[PDB]
Amino acid sequence: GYDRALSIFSPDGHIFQVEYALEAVKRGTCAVGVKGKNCVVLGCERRSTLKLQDTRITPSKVSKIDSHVVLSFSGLNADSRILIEKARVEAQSHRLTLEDPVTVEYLTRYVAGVQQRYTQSGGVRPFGVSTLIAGFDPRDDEPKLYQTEPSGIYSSWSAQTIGRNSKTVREFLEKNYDRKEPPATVEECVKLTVRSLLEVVQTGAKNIEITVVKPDSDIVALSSEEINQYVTQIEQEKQEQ
Amino acid sequence: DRGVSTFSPEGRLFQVEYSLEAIKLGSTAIGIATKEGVVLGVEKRATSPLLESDSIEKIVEIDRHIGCAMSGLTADARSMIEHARTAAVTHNLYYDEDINVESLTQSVCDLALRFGEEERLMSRPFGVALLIAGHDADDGYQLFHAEPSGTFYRYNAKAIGSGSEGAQAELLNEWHSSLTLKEAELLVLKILKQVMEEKLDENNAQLSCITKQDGFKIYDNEKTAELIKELKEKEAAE
Amino acid sequence: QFNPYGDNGGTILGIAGEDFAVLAGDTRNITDYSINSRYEPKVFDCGDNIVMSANGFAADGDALVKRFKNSVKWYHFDHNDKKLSINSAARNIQHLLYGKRFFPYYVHTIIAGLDEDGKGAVYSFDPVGSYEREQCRAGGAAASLIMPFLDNQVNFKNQYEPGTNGKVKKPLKYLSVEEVIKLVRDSFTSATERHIQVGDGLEILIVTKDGVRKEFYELKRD
Amino acid sequence: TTTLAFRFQGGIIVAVDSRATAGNWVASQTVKKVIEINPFLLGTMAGGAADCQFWETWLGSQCRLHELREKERISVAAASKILSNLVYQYKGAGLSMGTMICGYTRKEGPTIYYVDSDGTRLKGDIFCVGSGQTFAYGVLDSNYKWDLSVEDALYLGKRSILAAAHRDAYSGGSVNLYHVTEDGWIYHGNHDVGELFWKVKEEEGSFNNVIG
Amino acid sequence: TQQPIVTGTSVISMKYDNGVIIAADNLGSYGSLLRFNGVERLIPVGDNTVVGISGDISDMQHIERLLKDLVTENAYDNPLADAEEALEPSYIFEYLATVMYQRRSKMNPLWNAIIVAGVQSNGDQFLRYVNLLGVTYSSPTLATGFGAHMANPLLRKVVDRESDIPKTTVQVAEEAIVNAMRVLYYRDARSSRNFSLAIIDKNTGLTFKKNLQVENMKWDFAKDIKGYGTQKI
Amino acid sequence: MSVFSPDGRNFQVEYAVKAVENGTTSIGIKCNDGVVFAVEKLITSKLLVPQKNVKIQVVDRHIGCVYSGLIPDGRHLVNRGREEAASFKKLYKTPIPIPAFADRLGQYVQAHTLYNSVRPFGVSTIFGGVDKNGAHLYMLEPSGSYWGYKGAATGKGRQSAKAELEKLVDHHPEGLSAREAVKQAAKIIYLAHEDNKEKDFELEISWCSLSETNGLHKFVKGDLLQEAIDFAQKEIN
Amino acid sequence: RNNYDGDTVTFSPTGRLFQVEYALEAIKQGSVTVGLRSNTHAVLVALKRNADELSSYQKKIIKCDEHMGLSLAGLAPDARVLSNYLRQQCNYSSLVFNRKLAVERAGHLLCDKAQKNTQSYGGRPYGVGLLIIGYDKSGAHLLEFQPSGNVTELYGTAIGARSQGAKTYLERTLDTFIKIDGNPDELIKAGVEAISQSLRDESLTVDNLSIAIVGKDTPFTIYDGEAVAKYI
Amino acid sequence: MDIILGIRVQDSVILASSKAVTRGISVLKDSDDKTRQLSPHTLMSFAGEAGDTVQFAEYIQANIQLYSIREDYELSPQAVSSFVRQELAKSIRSRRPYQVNVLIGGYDKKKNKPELYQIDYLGTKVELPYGAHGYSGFYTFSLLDHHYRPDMTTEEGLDLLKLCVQELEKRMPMDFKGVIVKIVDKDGIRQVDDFQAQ
Amino acid sequence: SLGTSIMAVTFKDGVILGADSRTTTGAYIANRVTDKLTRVHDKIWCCRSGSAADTQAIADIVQYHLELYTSQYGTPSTETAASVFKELCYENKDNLTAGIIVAGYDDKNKGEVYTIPLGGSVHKLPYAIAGSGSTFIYGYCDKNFRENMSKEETVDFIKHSLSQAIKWDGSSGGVIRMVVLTAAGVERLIFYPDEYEQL
Repeated sequence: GYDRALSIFSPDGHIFQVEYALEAVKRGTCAVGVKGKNCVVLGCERRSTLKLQDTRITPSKVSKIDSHVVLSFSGLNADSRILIEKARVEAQSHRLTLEDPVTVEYLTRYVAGVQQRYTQSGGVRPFGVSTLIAGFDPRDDEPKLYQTEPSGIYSSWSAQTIGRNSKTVREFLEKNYDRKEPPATVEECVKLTVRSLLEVVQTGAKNIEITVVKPDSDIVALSSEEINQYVTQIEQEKQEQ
Repeated sequence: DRGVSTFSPEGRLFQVEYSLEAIKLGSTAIGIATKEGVVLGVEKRATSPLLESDSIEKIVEIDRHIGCAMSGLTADARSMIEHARTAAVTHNLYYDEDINVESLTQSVCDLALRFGEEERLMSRPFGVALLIAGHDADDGYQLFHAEPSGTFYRYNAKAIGSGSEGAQAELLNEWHSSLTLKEAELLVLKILKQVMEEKLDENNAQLSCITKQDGFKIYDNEKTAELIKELKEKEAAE
Repeated sequence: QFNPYGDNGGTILGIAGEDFAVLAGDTRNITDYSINSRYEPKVFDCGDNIVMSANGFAADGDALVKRFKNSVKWYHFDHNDKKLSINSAARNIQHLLYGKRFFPYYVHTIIAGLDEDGKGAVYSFDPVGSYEREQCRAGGAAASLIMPFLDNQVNFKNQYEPGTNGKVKKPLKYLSVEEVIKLVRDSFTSATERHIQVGDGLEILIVTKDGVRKEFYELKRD
Repeated sequence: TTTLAFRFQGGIIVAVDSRATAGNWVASQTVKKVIEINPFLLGTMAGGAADCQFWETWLGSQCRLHELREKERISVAAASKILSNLVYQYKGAGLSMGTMICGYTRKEGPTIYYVDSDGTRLKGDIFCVGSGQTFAYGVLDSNYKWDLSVEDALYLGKRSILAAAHRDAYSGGSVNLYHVTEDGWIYHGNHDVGELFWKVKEEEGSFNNVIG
Repeated sequence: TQQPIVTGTSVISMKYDNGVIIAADNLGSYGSLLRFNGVERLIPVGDNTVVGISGDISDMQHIERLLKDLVTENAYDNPLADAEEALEPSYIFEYLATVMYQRRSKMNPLWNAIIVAGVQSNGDQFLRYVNLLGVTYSSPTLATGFGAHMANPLLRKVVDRESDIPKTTVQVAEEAIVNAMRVLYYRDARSSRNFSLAIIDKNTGLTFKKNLQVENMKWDFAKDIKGYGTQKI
Repeated sequence: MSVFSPDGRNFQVEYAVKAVENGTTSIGIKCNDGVVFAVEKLITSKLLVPQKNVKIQVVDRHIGCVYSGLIPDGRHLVNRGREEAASFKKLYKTPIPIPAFADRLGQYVQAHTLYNSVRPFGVSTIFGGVDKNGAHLYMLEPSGSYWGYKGAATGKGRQSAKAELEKLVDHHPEGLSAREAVKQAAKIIYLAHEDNKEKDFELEISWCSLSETNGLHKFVKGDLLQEAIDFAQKEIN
Repeated sequence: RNNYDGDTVTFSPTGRLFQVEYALEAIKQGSVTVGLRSNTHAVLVALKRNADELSSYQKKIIKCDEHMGLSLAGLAPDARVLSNYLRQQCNYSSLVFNRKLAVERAGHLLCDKAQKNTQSYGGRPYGVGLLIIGYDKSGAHLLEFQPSGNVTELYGTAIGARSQGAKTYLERTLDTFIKIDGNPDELIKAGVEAISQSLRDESLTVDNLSIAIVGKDTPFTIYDGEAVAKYI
Repeated sequence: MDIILGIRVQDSVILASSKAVTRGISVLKDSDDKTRQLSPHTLMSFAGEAGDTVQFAEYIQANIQLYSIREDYELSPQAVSSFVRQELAKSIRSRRPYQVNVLIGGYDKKKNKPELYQIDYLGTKVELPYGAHGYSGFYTFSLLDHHYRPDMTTEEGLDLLKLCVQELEKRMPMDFKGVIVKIVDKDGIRQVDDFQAQ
Repeated sequence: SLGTSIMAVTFKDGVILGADSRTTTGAYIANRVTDKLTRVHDKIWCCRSGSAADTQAIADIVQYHLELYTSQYGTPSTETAASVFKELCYENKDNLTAGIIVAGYDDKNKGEVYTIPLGGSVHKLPYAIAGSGSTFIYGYCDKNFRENMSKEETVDFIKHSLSQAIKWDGSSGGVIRMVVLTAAGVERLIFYPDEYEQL
């Protein structure tokens, strides 16, 4: 019975609840994504460490929607769980009726669809979540990366980041990413991604996690040491200069 | 605070008026009608270079004989297209014929005032406007402006968004009873080039038409690119 | 148990000409061996140069006619007084009939008029909405006694030019509105003799670009 | 009723008859049993005339919406499933249909799905459905080669409907032929059975025991 | 769904030069038990319409009470209730016919056979039939139950067709009816001797006659009929 | 609404009363075998069709109602009135007794003062008729309060009228034949028109009497309406 | 006003529904339209507004049945919602009673449908004014409908901005037009003049002007453009 | 019914499943695969009422795949059956009951054991060494009871099935157009494509 | 079920209801002393026939209605009471087997009798007879009923008419009950076999 209109216009023409919802995304731990010639990479900052937490079981920022698509987010963790569940269902329902998994643009659209319905339905507030959704369409090699906001607006990106200090790292990438010369290798790509975060992280491989998505449902999460080979390399490369 | 479907003392709906304010902030979009077709064009406005400039669709197909361009909180327009597309296909199914463009528009507009607290589950009005352009065999080529106020108007040409008054004025002057399709294509391009902050090019602008002949087509970045350099040359000489 | 259906008999006929079309039905409404009315009209002008008849269980037929007429009326309100094309009308009816797919309208229904090129058009339906544009169609009690006749005198089926060996069929020439009317009456007077549910009267509705005109012929009352 | 449809290097041949009876009463022989769902897709009619026609016409409306939302041609796999899944919602309520959903997409080649009102959905190469089916499968199974020329395939198809139209009381009128290519279907016309029969017995020498 | 229990029998009618005449016996049968003899099955609405009803009486009683409410409600916020905007036969009928059809359609019929006789604002004779299935029809003569089979043959010989209506007078037509009522009393085991009759006329208006009887019968030949074949006494 | 102010009253009702007071006057007079209803209809313009904006409503066949205040609310109440009078009858057979009816409205109006998401009625309704045992005149405030009456009036010229009524009660304790009450009311509408005499006004009178209307409710029209208008014009001039 | 005009379910200390009054303002700022009638016809003349020279003129007239239709001023969508409601009642009265709906009665209904929005919470009062004409079993009729729930029957009247001028001209013309019985084109001119009296800035022409008439033998029809040229 | 056979050997689980689909008088398809892969190490053969049969299997598969992804884990071949049984239990007092019979053949990677489960349309689950649905057991069980050995090599399993299929081909009236055979083991699910004249 | 032998006769001072006493299920007499006279209001009673379960559940629900009615509109007419019975019997024709006679006393109307047979129809009458045993006394009752009878005469008329019904109808038997309704209150009578058989 509770349908009070929580998301509403104000004289200037804004819906303050959608904006306060972005304010919550700017609070979140940074998230970034970049696509190479033949791969897509996702990076994510994580507070400190922390010397007394348990990492194996505790929710890791990158989630799998299907075997060929993943999702990353900044903002309210509790909220993102809701978008991940719904998204994972629409994935398997798509398979069940269309006999083909989702395209990255289709899934991305569905999520942004939810995000929007919560800016226009009564008794509910928008999601304090913005996302990077990345993968490969089935029987396709060309890489895909998309971003969705609490507005319900979505769009594709060669590189993008969201969350705290996102502005710094977008400015970094706006300089360090050539549309004509996109990171030809996995390695070449994972490097740029580790570096984009190293403006905002304040330590090496402790906070950074990387997930590498390559065609035909090929996804792997780099374990700290491999990330620390890019960290070891980046601090001495900048040095010489 | 004070209710959603509340009236001001001037007899306006605060929300519908505050909705229109959100539209003024939207990307520009122009539409021009002719005896040869209707042309719609838009300003993509990519907030960063990195953003893949063609995943920005502000012109969509509603049916083979109807297209529509949008301005403002574009996210809100998803529901409206979905309904418009359904409405048009449904009608085809019940009558084995195309829906008249007015009818299609009037259906979209109904949707717009269904908000509040029939069975109007929707908390606020849409925060987006639509130019709707198509062709039926009764009233040939047509353009409509569909506000979140539920009202629509037919236009021989019209702009919505950031540069609308400057472009409407410029449209008032430039539009004549007998422009060709290609003249109209150019005025859209010209008038967009005036009001857009950026230097109009094939990646921050898109152009489309709807002819009785081939229905609704969105001009690919190549074809529009040639029309831009067709302007620079048409303008250069006087 | 209560049976919700019944049969009021009657026979109806639809024929399409080059620039015209007819929809004729007998006038006699019945129940078993009783006559309910020697004059109860079965064919209706529904506006937009559409005529129709829903033969069979006249209650379900009345219901159906009322609905379609009203569908027209709303098509005008809802779509800026646009004229309802005969095909568009045929489609609408399929939706009406199929709405009651699991509790059918107990009727065989037919409409006539002119397509959008002004050519004579007839459509025939199922009780559940299967429709097909037709050239010539009888429906009702006597439909069996009429169809073979028309196949023969309208479509010249089984005829050949004399001395042709049986190798060259009769030319399929285009009939008038007045040769068609002869066949319509000759069909109904023939049926009248062999079917106990066909008699009294024969009212015909003719549709040409000039509009919807009507004619009526007395029929044997036994 | 005799409906059939096969897959070959040239795509798909589809062929049906025209007769519709009400017991022993031949009500019409001018019945479209090939449903032109849309320019790339076809469906045959067996069992419920309205049921097939109505629901497949609807399929066309569902396939349109799909293309609008995904800016892409619908797979035959997914268009058949739409019809199938709907039908399954109504299972037990009396719907009658036995139809082939035919189409040729870039992605999947020429595909044919059988969908009946029991919910059954099956991908196949050759399907005949109806009162004439047993007859048509005989002719079909004898001359079926993946390498029939478009032109023979059309004939094998037409001939099969003829074979059934002849024996089946319930099949007759004419034959409607269709050739489905990746670029869409092409109507290969109507053929009065009466006339076809004679012509065919003379070209082929078959129907020997039929005096004439 | 249901089945009739207390039932009304033949309701007959026809039209003449100025108006219409309708009649129905005054019996509420209970199977073969002739249980209730004071039943009026003629229900007058306005001064211009009369509704004859056959079938389930429980149901009739309900129709009757719908008709009172129709009048009641027609007057509401209607300053011309008893004038231009008075209930017209065409209106009263369409309403019932609507209700009867809706009812068969909810598989829950009003188990009746109704005849609505009357005269319209512009002098026109109105007379139409409607029953449990929603089937509606009209003709110069209309009857239900046995009347359909016995009364019509007779009444039709007076008004065989439309042209005949101007030639039939009220005395010619009223005698036809009174005869048919007799013939039905002779040959319908579910009939009553007492009946009511009503005339709606464009000049005389509505005249409603209760407590009639079938008179001038012939039973004298009976005394001579003996045995069933060869018996002589 | 449904909020007591610290004084025990409900301010929203109290304001709905203001609306009523802003209203045209209407009255009721009980007579010895029925009741009479009367109302002033202001002529806003010479464009109103005289005798065509009838404000007195009939309930069932034997009850009349008249109101002052928010005309639409009034109808909305008479609509519930009709629904209620049909219900009662359908089940109980008899046409609804007046006092029973008065409570049916009294419970429903009062219902609209119990919730703060529903506004109370903006009319004061005068109604009444003839039942199984006598005549009854009732008047019903937005409060849901209602009582039987010898005479009643509500609206702008409510006292001008209550004064004229208090006299008829005193100077006529024997009774007051319907016909007399019709004229007497007409006079009271003319006198009460003094307060709100800016505009010209149209008279409207209905009556329900066992002898004159056989128990049914009817609109005093034509001749008998002229006598009434005459009778009144004499005691103004 | 602060508290009392926040919603419709609230009476001001002076007994007023402020939202209702505010919705009347939209009418007063609505483009003028006029109604007037005789004994044989009833006419609606309506001035149309436009947003631009490139804009169309928004229709102020809607048909409701074969023998009835109306004219508006205020919010268009609310006219649509009410004229659609009205289309169904006429239709219901036809379908079920084979009876044409009486003009008077349509007024009662639109009055009751509007009144519920002035009493219920969550809902706003309608924001549109309407003039309705029709030839029913008792002749020609004109009604003035107000969002408040107040419908009134008249010979003539006007609503919209500046409508006061045309209304006064009708108070005068009264005894003349009442009697334009049997004359269609004369009743239209009489209405067309009335409309001029509340005109001011511009001057009626083909695109502006819209006219409707119903009557004894004339089914309700609308005329716009070339078809109204004959009266300018 | 069609032939649904199942046999649990030492290292794996073999599932046979006829290739004929018949509608009334004509055999519509001679190459059907009455099986759905629910999870890398879990296969489900099915037989019964037309339409229901697949709707169910695809519906189950979807939920397992959804589960698999939500917990990035593979459910135990036991768990899966317990879920599948629960769904058939619901179907039984349902408005219209699914009339589908199944066999779950899985390889539990935790216990490193192959498991076979047969569950009828009523939701009657029992875990076996060799199972069968419908009349299939009537011909075959006499043979399996005799020759079956819990320590058999997969090839011994396939040999025992071959002998089962032959008897089905000899004494059973319906011509089921041969069987499709698949093995579920620690490495996954694969189809013995050479079960013709082995 | 009450199958039954019941009647209600209006006379000069008011009305008398009468009924047998036997309720059978098959041939076994479940209860041979049933009070088939049921009170829905002080001076408005009914006699029940057809399904006990039903007739009781109904009488009970009518009583309730008449009690609430009484609380707010004062006393109800025998007519208003009959109406309530019928509204229930008619609006539920499909699930009821009840044939009820309604009898009451208004001071204005004196005796009134309304019969409500299976359909749910209503018929007001001078007297009424119902139940299994009423088919046998149609002849007798009609021949001997007389309007405005003495109370003594009306009791005889009922006692005779019922004695006959009991005689022939196996489904009816026992004692003969009667309820008298006049301005002088409510009287309850009873006649044993040894008495009514000897007529």
